[PDB]
Amino acid sequence: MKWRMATPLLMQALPMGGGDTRPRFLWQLKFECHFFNGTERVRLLERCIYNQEESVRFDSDVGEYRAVTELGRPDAEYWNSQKDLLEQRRAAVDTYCRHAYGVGESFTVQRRVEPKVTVYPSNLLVCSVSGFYPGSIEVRWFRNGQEEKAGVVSTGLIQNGDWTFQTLVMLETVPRSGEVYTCQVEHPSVTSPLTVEW
Amino acid sequence: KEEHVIIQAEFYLNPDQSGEFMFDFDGDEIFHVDMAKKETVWRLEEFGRFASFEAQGALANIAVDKANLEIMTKRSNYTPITNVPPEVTVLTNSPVELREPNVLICFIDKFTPPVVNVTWLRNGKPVTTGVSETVFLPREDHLFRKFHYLPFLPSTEDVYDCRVEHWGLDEPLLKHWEF
Repeated sequence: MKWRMATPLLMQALPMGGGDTRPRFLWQLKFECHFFNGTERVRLLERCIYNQEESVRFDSDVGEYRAVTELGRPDAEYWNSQKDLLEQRRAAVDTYCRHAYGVGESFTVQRRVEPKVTVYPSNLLVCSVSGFYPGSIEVRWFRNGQEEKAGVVSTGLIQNGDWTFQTLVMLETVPRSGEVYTCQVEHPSVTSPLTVEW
Repeated sequence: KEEHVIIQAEFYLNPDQSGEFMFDFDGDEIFHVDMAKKETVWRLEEFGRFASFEAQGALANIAVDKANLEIMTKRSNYTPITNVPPEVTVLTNSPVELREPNVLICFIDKFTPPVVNVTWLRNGKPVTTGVSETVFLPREDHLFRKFHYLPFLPSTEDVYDCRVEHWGLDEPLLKHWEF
């Protein structure tokens, strides 16, 4: 079960051997596991950031530490000299990234929540698509089997922050009697396109 | 072709002495570590059925982070962070319909350092009922994101305000929402 964590490295406390409006100093650390085509190719980036500006990075593609800014020179050289913590990070793509994938894959990669669709007038016809996951989605308007790519405006994808998404796609038209409108949504969470008619 | 990205994001901030530890999956928080209680807090409690995490590991990491921050601060000759003011948007979880339970979302974006005081006002009145918030979410440009939530009962009479304070702001930002 246990989720695994990567540990950052200490900087040398001896650069030269033995011998409220207050200003803020920020240090950020990021372990990025990038997965390509599932787990076929996995890339690990360790990023060290001082005051929003990255100073030194480890890239699995590079296989060693590289300074990003002048501030990062001592860290790259010091850490690269430790030639068996460098070996340790090279196989982190397996021990850390790929491991976390297998553990994670169940409720992240494979997480599927069906969108809720509601259509209502506002001179406007709004198709509301909410509560879905993942974010990749395509929403199209149907006028009784005919679609227009004119007067269509979408809010784009909105991330709610609770592992759900929403989006609103409106159609510019004053709905007359007789005509039939259809909003159709395609998503990985469903096996057949969702239709809601008006 | 890239498909998914898992990001372990930590930070430390002086002189505030604040720090966080979280995992990010495609922009969504997987979990964070409650430093004071030393417990793993999953974003969705269902996540804890499938996985576990030793919360202690986060505290040790953050201590290494402070350690390296002290060195970086002195090495940079005490160069302070440049403030970046937040972008604020107020939204609802679902389309609002009268007397049917909904949730107000206050989205704070594109800001640094990760320090923000957020207050919810309704009809001029400060509210604390049922409020919640996420940790400071990571960004590729190394800025921050944060979500604030307010469950509410949609009404024609009530009016809401989201007020956000940040050092990068000229004056606090109030963002409005009405039926």
